[PDB]
Amino acid sequence: ASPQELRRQVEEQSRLLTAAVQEPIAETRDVHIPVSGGSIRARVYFPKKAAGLPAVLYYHGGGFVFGSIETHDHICRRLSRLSDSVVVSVDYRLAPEYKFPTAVEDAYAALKWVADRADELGVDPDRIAVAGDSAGGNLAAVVSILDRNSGEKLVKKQVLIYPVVNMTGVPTASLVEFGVAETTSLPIELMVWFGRQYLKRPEEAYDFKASPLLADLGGLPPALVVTAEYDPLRDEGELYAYKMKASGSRAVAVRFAGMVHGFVSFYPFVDAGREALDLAAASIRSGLQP
Amino acid sequence: ASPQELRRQVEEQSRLLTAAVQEPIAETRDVHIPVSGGSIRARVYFPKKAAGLPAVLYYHGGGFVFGSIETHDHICRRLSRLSDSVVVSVDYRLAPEYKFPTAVEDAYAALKWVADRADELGVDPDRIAVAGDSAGGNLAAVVSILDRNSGEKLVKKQVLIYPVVNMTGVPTASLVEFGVAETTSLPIELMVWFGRQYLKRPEEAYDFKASPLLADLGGLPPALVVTAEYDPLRDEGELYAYKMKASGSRAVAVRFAGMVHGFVSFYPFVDAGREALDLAAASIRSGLQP
Amino acid sequence: LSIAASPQELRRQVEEQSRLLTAAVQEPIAETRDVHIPVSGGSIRARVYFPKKAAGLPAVLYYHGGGFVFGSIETHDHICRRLSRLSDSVVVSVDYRLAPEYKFPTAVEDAYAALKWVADRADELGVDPDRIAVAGDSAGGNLAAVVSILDRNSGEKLVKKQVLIYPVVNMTGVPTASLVEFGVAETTSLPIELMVWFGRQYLKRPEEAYDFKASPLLADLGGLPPALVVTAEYDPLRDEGELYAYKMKASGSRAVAVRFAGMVHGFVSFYPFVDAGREALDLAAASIRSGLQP
Amino acid sequence: LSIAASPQELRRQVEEQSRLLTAAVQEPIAETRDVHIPVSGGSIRARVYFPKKAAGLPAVLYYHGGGFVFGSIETHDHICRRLSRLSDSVVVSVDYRLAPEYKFPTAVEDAYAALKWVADRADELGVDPDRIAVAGDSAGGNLAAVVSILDRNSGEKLVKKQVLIYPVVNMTGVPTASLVEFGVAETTSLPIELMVWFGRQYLKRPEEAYDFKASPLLADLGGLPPALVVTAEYDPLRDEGELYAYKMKASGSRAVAVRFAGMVHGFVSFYPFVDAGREALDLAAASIRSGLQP
Repeated sequence: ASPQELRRQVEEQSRLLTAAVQEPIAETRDVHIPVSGGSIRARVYFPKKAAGLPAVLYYHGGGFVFGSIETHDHICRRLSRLSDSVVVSVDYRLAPEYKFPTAVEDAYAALKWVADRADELGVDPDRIAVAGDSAGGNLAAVVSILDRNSGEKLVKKQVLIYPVVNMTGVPTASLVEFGVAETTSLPIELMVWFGRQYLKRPEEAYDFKASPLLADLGGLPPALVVTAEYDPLRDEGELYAYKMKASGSRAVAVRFAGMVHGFVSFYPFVDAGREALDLAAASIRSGLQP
Repeated sequence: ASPQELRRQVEEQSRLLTAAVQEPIAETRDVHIPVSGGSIRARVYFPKKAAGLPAVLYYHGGGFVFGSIETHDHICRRLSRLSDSVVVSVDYRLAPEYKFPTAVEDAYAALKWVADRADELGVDPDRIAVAGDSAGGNLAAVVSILDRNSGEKLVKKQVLIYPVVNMTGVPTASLVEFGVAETTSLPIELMVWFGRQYLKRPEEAYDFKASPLLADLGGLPPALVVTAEYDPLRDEGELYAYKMKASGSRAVAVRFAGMVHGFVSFYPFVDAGREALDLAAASIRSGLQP
Repeated sequence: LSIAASPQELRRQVEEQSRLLTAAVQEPIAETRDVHIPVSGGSIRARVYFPKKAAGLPAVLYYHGGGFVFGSIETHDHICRRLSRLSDSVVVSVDYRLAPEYKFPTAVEDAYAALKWVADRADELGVDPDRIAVAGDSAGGNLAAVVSILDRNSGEKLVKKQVLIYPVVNMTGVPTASLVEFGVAETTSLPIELMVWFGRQYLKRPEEAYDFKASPLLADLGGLPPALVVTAEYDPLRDEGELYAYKMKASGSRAVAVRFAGMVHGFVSFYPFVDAGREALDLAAASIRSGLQP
Repeated sequence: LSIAASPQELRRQVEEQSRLLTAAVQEPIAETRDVHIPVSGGSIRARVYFPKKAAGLPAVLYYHGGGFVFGSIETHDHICRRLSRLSDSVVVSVDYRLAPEYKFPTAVEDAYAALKWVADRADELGVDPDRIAVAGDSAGGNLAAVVSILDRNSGEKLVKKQVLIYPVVNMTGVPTASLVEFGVAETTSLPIELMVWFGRQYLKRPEEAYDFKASPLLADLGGLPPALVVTAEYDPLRDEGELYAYKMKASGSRAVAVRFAGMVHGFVSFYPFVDAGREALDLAAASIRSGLQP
C-alpha cells in the first residue's frame, strides 16, 4: 500500500487506540509556523498559567512518513504536566511529499520560532529543550546539531526516545536481530521503506542531517536517550549516546527490558512506557532548572 | 582484612567522598526502633511539614556487612525531596556480628514500626514504599515478600536499585563476566566473602529470605528495578523483574548503560546516577498517589 | 510434544521423530557390533562403531541426549557413525537406563560403568586404553561431564578429553538469563516447561539437583580432562554451557567454548539438514582426533 | 605498537613479533615451493604447501591478515602448514602487495589474480581445479570474501568454499556495538585508533570505503560459495563478522558463523599457545576438507 493509505491507517489505529487516556491540562493553543514555502501547524500545551516557563519542542515519530500532532497528543499532554514545561508539538512535513532536508528544516524553524515568540507563549528563552521519538528523536538530534553549528545555544537539553540515528546501509546487530524476528514492531522491510520514501538519492543517508551519528558529536547539549531491549534501533540509539560522551558531550542511555520499539506511545497500556515518560519529564525538569 | 576494618574504611571512604552534595531538606529526626534483642537506629527525612505524606523505607547497601545511615544520607535526602515523601533510612544490623534472618528481621520490624507510628511521623498509612540498593534492594525485596505472606498490605511499591537476589552458588553469566573483569567495582572474591560473613551455613542461601528470586513471586507490590550494564548483579536483578511479571506481579526493569555497580551512590559525581535517582523518585511518587 | 502425555509415549513419539533424522543420511562405517554391558541390576546395550580395521585405535564413549528420559542408540546412530569415521576413533554409544523408570544416578552410574567396560575390554575392542575420550549432547553432555569428574576423583585418568554438545550442567531452579530468555520464547526447541518436567522425571528428591552428579557446574572443576564445549545461540542451556567452560578454565582445567550462531538446542541431531550441525560435528571429530594423539 | 611511528617500521616490529609465533611450532608438511605470481606491474610471492605427493589434490588460497599494511607469507607460515596437513589440501599463501605503498584494490586485485593463477597452474600444481577454496584472517578474510564476490560476478565458479577468520567486512565509519565496545576497551588487541589508521593507509579516497571490494558487507551476498565465518567474543570485528554470515544466508547463500568464547582478535595466529586457536584451526581444516569433497 501507498504511503497515503498507511498514513490514514496509523492515524485511525492510534486515535482509535487512545480514545482513553485522559491527560489533563491547563491550556492548549494551536499555532501556525512559517517555514520555507508556506506554514506548518504546531500545538502548544500549557501546564499552568504563568510566565517564563521552560519549553520543550516535541517532534513526533512515524518514519518521516506517518504521525501527526494528534497522534502524540497524549504523550505531549503528560510531558507538559509531569515536567511542568510548555510543549510545542510540531507537525513537520512528511514524506515522499516533502523529502529529506524538509522535515529537518521545519523542526529547526519550529525551534527558532519558539524562542523568538517566547514572550507571547509566556516561555523562558534560556530554558528550552528538544524531545522526539523514533524519527522524531532523529529530528530532535539533528536539530540539536543545527543549534550547535549555528552557535545560538537555544537547546539546553535533549530527550532522544528510540531515535533512529543511522539511515545508512551499514546495519547494526540489533538492527538485524529485531528487524527480522517473528515478533517485532519495526520490520526491517518497513525501515528500508521509510528510507526510500524519505531520501531522494540514498547517499543522502550519509549526510549528518539524515544520519546524526555519522556526525562529530562534540559540543552538544546534555542528552537523555531511551532504548528498548527488543528494538532494532537499540544499538544505534545507545551508540549515539556513547559517541556524544566520548566527544565530550554529556549523555545517559537507559534501556528498558522487555519493551519493543514505540512502547512509550502505548504508555496508558504498558507500565514501562509510564516509567519512561515519568523519566523523560524528570530529566527535562532538572535539565531546565535555572 | 577483617570485616571491622573494611567497614571503617568504606565509611571513611564514603563520607570523605560526600563532603559535598548539599542535599536540602525540610526536617530530619533520628529514631530508635525496637527489634528482637534491643533496638536499632533509623533516620527520618521530612520533605515538608505536613500531614498524611507518603513514606518510603530505605535500606542501605553494603553486602550485609558495610553501610550505615550516614553512608546513604545524601541518597535519602534527595529521594525525600524529589519524591516528596518521608524517607526512613534503617540502620539494620550487620554481618558477621548479626548473621542472616537478623538484617531481614529488622528491615521488616522497621517497616511495621513505620506504619504503626505513622500518626506520630505524620505519614499516610495506606501509602508506603520500600526501597534499597545492593544488599538493601534484597532486604527491600524480602521485606516485600514478608508483607505479602503476612497479608497486612503495608507495601504499595518497591524500588530495587541493583539488588542481589541470588545468594546461591549458581552463578549468572553477568555475574561471572563483571565479577572477574579487570575493572569491576564488585569483585567476585568479595561477593563470595559477603556470603560467608552473612550466612551461617550456606544452604541458608537457598532460603527465600536470603535469595528472594528462588521464591514464588506472584502477588507482590509493583516494582521498579534498576540495573547497571557492567554490574555482576545485572542478570539476576533483571531476572527478578521478569519472574515477578511472569507470576502476575507488575515490574519494570531499566538498565543504565556504561554504569557499574553502586553508581547511584556516586550520583553527585555521575550523571547516570542523577537520572536514576530522579527516576526512583518519580516512580515512588506515581506509585503512592492515592 | 505435550507432557500432558506419559513419558513412555512421549519417548515413542520422540523415537519416531529422531529416526526420520537418521534415515536421511547414509554414513559409511567399516563395522558395528551391538554389545551388552554389565551394570548394577543387569546390562545395558551399547553399539560399537569401528572406523577401520586396526589395533590400538582411539575410542570415544558417546552418551545420547533426551533429557534423561528420551533417546536411544538408534536415535543418535548417524552422529556416532560420522563421528567415528571423521576422527578415526572407535565410538561406543551407550544405551544408559532412562527415567522415570530408572531414576537419577542410575544413568550416571550406567555411564561411568560403560566407560570402565571400554577400558577393560580395549584389547577385545582393538582399542588403545590410554586414548579414550567421552562425549554427548544435552543430558548426554551432563553424563560426559559427570563421568569426567568421577574419572578424576578416582584418579584413574581414563578420560583424556571430553566433548560436551549443548550440555545441561545445572539442574537447580536457579535460572540463567539464557535459560529464561529461550525457555519462554515462542520459537524454542527447549521449552522451560519441558525442562522442568525432565527434572521431575529424573530426580527423586529435588535436592538431588544439588548433587554434583546431576549439576556438574557445582563441583570443583579443577584438574579435569581438556574440554570442548559446544553451545547454540538460542539454546536456553547456552549460558550454563559457557559458564561451565569458563569455570573449568578458571580452575586450572583446559576448556574451549564455541557458540554456533542462529542455532537452537539439538541442532547437531539435524546435521543432515542443517549445515551448522555438520560444521559442529566436524569440529567435534577434529577436536577428538587431536585430543587423542599419542 | 604506536602508529605515531611509520608503517614500514611498524611492519617490521609486527614481522618480528609474529615470527616468534611461527618459531614456537614445528608443523610437518611433505613439501614447499616458493613461487612468483604475475600481477599488474610485476609479481608477488606465494608459498605452495604440499600435504602429500599426489595428483588431483584440493587447494586453498590463503590470504594473511595485517590490516592491509602488515603480514607476510612468513608471518602465517605455521597456520598454512597445519591447515595444509589437516585438510589434505594444497595451500597457497599469497604475499599480496601492501599499503600504504600499494593502495586499495591493489591487494584485492593481487588476491583475485593469485586465485586465477592457481586454477590455471593446477596441473603443474598437482591440483584439481574443480576443488578450490579461499581463506584468510582479518584483512585476509576481507580479501577472501571479496575474491568470492569477484569469482561470482565473473561466473567462473572457481571458489567452492570460503573460510573467513575474524574478517573485516565493513570499512566505513558506521560502527557496530562490538566495533566500539572492544575497540575502546583497555584490553583490546584491535584498538579503534589502529583500525582507523589502517583505513587511512589502505584507502586513497575515504569513499572507496563504500566500494564492495573494500566493504563486502555492502554487496548483494546472494549466490556466493558456502561460507564458514569464525569470530572472537571480544573482537571489535565480531558483529560485522556475524552480520556478514547472516546477510549471506538471508540472500540464499550458505553460511555458518562460530563465535569463540574468551578470544580476542588474532587468536588463531597464537594457536601454539592458545588451545582455542588450535580448535579454531581444526574446525577450519575440517570445514575445508568437507567443503571440497568431490
